[PDB]
Amino acid sequence: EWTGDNTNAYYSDEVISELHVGQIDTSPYFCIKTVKANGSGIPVVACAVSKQSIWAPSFKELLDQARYFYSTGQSVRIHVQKNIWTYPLFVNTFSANALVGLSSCSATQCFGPK
Amino acid sequence: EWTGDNTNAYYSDEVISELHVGQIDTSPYFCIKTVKANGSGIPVVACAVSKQSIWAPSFKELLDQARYFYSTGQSVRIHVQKNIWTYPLFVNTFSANALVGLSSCSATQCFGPK
Amino acid sequence: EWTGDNTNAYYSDEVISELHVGQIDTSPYFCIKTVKANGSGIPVVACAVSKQSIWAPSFKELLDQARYFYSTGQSVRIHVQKNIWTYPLFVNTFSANALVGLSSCSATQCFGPKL
Amino acid sequence: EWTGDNTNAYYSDEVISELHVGQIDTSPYFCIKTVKANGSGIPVVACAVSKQSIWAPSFKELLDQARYFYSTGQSVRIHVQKNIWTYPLFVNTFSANALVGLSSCSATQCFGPK
Amino acid sequence: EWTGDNTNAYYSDEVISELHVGQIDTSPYFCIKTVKANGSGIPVVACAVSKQSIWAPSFKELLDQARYFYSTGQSVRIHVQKNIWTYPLFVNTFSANALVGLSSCSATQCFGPK
Ligand SMILES: CC(=O)N[C@@H]1[C@@H](O)[C@H](O[C@@H]2O[C@H](CO)[C@H](O)[C@H](O[C@]3(C(=O)O)C[C@H](O)[C@@H](NC(C)=O)[C@H]([C@H](O)[C@H](O)CO)O3)[C@H]2O)[C@@H](CO)O[C@H]1O
Ligand SMILES: CC(=O)N[C@@H]1[C@@H](O)[C@H](O[C@@H]2O[C@H](CO)[C@H](O)[C@H](O[C@]3(C(=O)O)C[C@H](O)[C@@H](NC(C)=O)[C@H]([C@H](O)[C@H](O)CO)O3)[C@H]2O)[C@@H](CO)O[C@H]1O
Ligand SMILES: CC(=O)N[C@@H]1[C@@H](O)[C@H](O[C@@H]2O[C@H](CO)[C@H](O)[C@H](O[C@]3(C(=O)O)C[C@H](O)[C@@H](NC(C)=O)[C@H]([C@H](O)[C@H](O)CO)O3)[C@H]2O)[C@@H](CO)O[C@H]1O
Repeated sequence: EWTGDNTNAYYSDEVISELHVGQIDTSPYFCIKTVKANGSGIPVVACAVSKQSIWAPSFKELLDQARYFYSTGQSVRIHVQKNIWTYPLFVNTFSANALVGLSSCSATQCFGPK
Repeated sequence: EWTGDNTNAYYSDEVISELHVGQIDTSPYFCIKTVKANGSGIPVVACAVSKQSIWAPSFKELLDQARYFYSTGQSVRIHVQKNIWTYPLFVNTFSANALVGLSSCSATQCFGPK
Repeated sequence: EWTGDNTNAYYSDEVISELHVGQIDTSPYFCIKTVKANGSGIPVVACAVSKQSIWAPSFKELLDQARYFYSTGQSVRIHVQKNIWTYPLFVNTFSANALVGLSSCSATQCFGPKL
Repeated sequence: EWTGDNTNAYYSDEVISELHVGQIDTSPYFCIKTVKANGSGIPVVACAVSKQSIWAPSFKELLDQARYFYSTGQSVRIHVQKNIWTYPLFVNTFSANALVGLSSCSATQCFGPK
Repeated sequence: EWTGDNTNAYYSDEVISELHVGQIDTSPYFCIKTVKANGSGIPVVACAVSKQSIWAPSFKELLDQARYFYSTGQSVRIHVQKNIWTYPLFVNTFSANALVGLSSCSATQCFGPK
């Protein structure tokens, strides 16, 4: 598996605008929300769950990087894999997207797979 | 179990006004005080105890995130489980609430379960 | 044991003015110096030593919190247990106080145990 | 082995301009892009992959340090070992370079091996 | 052994002016250069190596603390033990000093052993 696989999805020129942390089924987790820097479109919601999904190993790295980008407000590309989380109240609160990568963007390009 | 279970309680549009770290019965713990951003109402007090309860795996994640929202003074929703801690002077000094989650509320609604 | 046991000691409305990191007898340790915000009294010194004393599990947490409070310079309540470290040159330079807790304070009250 | 081995390569007076985090084959990884501080030259790209290559022990240290130098935009020397990652798509997106060290540079000199 | 031992050396009112991180013989390491805050004297260079010397257990604490004092530019007392590192090319790039302590200072008074 790889962040860059074309079976994942991504959204460029987004800014992390909200951040949540909690626990589910003994697993710490966090979710983020991103919105287009230019105000268009609809928000992206993704979560990482510390001991769930193939993406479990990068939980801490993605949490630290999400916090960094959240506090700077900079434009990023968010990479997710859709339809991973299944608990209905959780999905309805947040989404089913697993968070699989974050890429800083310049005004012209984003530094990550495309 | 989940931060968002309806057996837990939450308070929206709060700010983290105080933070304390200590140790009890060989376990690191922290507690936070929150108050409504607009000044109304009464404070909320909650603690996490590193080695205790089903919420123990989330101790570090919650301490890190509590420190961040405390340093910004931004609006948050705090999620708690009532009536778990037992040592009477600890309960009386702080509370029996376990901290089970923290959501940012930078928008109309808080980014978390309700 | 508990940070708030009345056999421990505490000092309210203190500013963490200095911070030191070193190693003693295989253990990383740190010490802080604190002074009353209002300028009165004498400094308090206290140290935490990794894997030594009953307070060892809280070492990393205390160091991170002490760093944060040092960087802001805000008024805090410092909680210690007296007469813990016995290395005589170490005590002479710093003290025998084990750091056991740190509480933020508003101008009117500190968020931590008293008595 | 050593960062400073002459079989490694290094580029002086660079700025870390972009940062990416993701996961590959169970390994969280990060990549950085750097450019000459004066605006000349061609970018350098390098990645560190957790639990992969002889450089795995230093993964967290290099991630923390690259985050710091990325946040200050200060001039640095980046040290790499070439032709380490073999996944062709990954190499094509990023580089085959393993990141092996980072040195601050003054106006006069870089504080590291040459 | 103690940071404050007779047989160690120290240099007061110094500013961390450079920082480097790398790896050697499977061990991550970092080095710092310091200069007198008032501009006098000759630089000091010291390194810490995670799996080596009797000071190995304090590697992470000293790295974190060096980073913090580096980022603020404030005046410190640096404590070293001479003649520790042995790989000649390493000593030639940096020095043989093992880093063994950091003490903050104020107006020509440092909080550490003298
Ligand atoms: C920017 C915007 O909201 N709307 C359109 C825009 O769709 C369109 O071109 C876009 O230009 C941006 C600049 O980086 C991107 O290149 C868009 O491609 C991607 C993206 O990177 O965001 C690629 C990606 O595969 C898509 N993801 C999915 C699941 O389909 C996303 C996604 O559709 C959007 O990001 C969601 O808003 O788009 C690229 O489409 C230009 C017309 O050229 O006009 C803007 O206003
Ligand atoms: C509710 C509304 O649409 N408009 C206002 C509103 O400003 C306010 O009501 C409170 O506003 C917030 C909106 O962010 C919440 O909806 C409050 O409900 C909760 C809360 O989220 O804080 C729900 C939660 O279940 C409750 N917890 C418990 C244990 O009961 C808390 C709690 O009761 C209070 O937070 C304690 O202060 O409230 C909602 O009450 C009021 C202000 O008077 O006026 C509406 O018109
Ligand atoms: C007025 C002006 O800017 N002239 C530059 C000229 O200075 C520059 O030469 C480079 O000068 C810097 C000074 O720090 C270095 O000494 C360069 O040497 C190295 C480097 O440290 O970057 C050595 C290194 O071994 C080389 N790496 C490899 C794999 O060979 C690199 C590498 O060639 C360059 O960094 C790539 O740009 O150079 C020294 O080359 C040159 C190039 O920057 O351009 C003039 O305009």
